[PDB]
Amino acid sequence: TIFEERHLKYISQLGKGNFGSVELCRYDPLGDNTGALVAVKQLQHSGPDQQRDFQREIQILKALHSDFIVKYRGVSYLRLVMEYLPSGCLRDFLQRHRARLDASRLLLYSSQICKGMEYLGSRRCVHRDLAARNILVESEAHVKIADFGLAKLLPLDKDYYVVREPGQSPIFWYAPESLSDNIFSRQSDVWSFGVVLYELFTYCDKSCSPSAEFLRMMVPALSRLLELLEEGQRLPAPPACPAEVHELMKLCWAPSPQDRPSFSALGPQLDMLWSG
Ligand SMILES: C[C@H](NC(=O)c1c[nH]c2ncc(C3CC3)nc12)C(C)(C)C
Ligand SMILES: NC(=O)Nc1ccccc1
Repeated sequence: TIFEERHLKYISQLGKGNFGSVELCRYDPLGDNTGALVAVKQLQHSGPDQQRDFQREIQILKALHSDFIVKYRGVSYLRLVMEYLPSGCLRDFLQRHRARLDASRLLLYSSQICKGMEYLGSRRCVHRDLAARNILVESEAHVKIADFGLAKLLPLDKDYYVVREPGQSPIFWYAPESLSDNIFSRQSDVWSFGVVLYELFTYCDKSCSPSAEFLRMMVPALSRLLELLEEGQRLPAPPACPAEVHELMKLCWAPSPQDRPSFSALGPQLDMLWSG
């Protein structure tokens, strides 16, 4: 669980976001290039706010044990060591393998993401940044939730979180209560999950992406988006989307957070659709 920095060999950049980077490294204590590959997250900001957030991120991921959550491996002293999943993010996987993945497969991914989120909720963890770009592909038939950089643990007596600073994620995954009042909860995660369902069933095609649809539907973008959503406007059924899948999307997009189904309620429904 403790990795020596001298043994972590830099290979390439895997991603960035906020004030951290993820690097592909080889953990190579023999120094002969035979060591295993790992993904390593580090900060680039000395600011105590970020460092405290990163410390919290590590504690959260360390305590998460799920087949559907990216595996914590350890730390180096400053760096968070995780498993490396070469298939990359689901967003890119969907775009690339579009012609191989049928509706059953998409429903399988949906079910696995749902189960991870059900576990996350059981730990009082709000993810806050659920999106296909933050889901990793373990194999053809196995996805895992990643990117816990914005994740928060809910106090025992409170089921929601209010953030001071404005969000920095693409605005089309945010629940209306997050857009308007910076309110995040397990139910705003459900809203975002609705958008993930949309991404899955569009195969993250750019031309019908959440952004592309908003520019079509048409004063600040965030205010406009809030208005559209308040009016009851929603993303359209993806091309060839099963009706039942689209219905579940719309339920995830219930305007009031209390009217959205829970992940535990969504799970059996997705399993039923996958079997059917
Ligand atoms: C860069 C982040 N990646 C990670 O934290 C990762 C943890 N293990 C990984 N394995 C592969 C990848 C390829 C997609 C680059 N990313 C990660 C994010 C979740 C946003 C894709
Ligand atoms: N949840 C949802 O429907 N979001 C949305 C609506 C219109 C345009 C872009 C995104």
